[PDB]
Amino acid sequence: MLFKYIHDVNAKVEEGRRYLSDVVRVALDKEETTDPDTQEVTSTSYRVTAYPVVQVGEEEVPYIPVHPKTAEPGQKVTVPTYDVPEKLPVLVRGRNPEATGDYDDHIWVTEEVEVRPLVDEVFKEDEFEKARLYYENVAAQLAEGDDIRHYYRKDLDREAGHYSVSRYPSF
Amino acid sequence: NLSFTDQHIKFWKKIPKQKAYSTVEQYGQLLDYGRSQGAFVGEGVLPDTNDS
Repeated sequence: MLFKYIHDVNAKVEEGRRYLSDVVRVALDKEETTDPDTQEVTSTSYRVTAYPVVQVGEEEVPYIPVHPKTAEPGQKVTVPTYDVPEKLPVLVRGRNPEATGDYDDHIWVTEEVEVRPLVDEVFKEDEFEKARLYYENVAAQLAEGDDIRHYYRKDLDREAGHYSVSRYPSF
Repeated sequence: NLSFTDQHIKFWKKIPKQKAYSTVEQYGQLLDYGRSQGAFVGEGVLPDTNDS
């Protein structure tokens, strides 16, 4: 994990189906494929991902002050660690199969749903600058205060201006 | 009179005088306009927040 960004989303984002946690993690990582015999690598790729994460522990890190503050030579602060969960709850409207009257017919039920990544992109061994730009754009768009909305990549797209192929239904 | 007079007192007569209303007097001051972050942003990008 070359880069790591922990962002705090607001209540409106936290209520979305894809965002079922109060903290979103954005990271860039490098992957390799090696032959089974030895460490002979065959290819290298960069992956950019965003995940809803949960707290699983704490760790000791150095303290980094900001301009209106001053720090001791060896001051340290504690920060939480995060890990990808498996299922997160959500409340939906439902009905009581064993209701007895008009006051306990409508209820709210809790259902657990599968967690999926928000972003998952793969870049080749070259074009590390493109992966870095994508990571920075995702982080900035999260910092804008809304959901992640833009996913368009020019490399993975159909040719524009090809009328004999774009006339088919897509709606 | 072989000693000094009131004409030899200089600093006490130049300092401005103000009225005090208690044994503790408070005042506020502005020290800075914001931390120097860098005001150069991209096209269509939201600038960062600053505090004085």
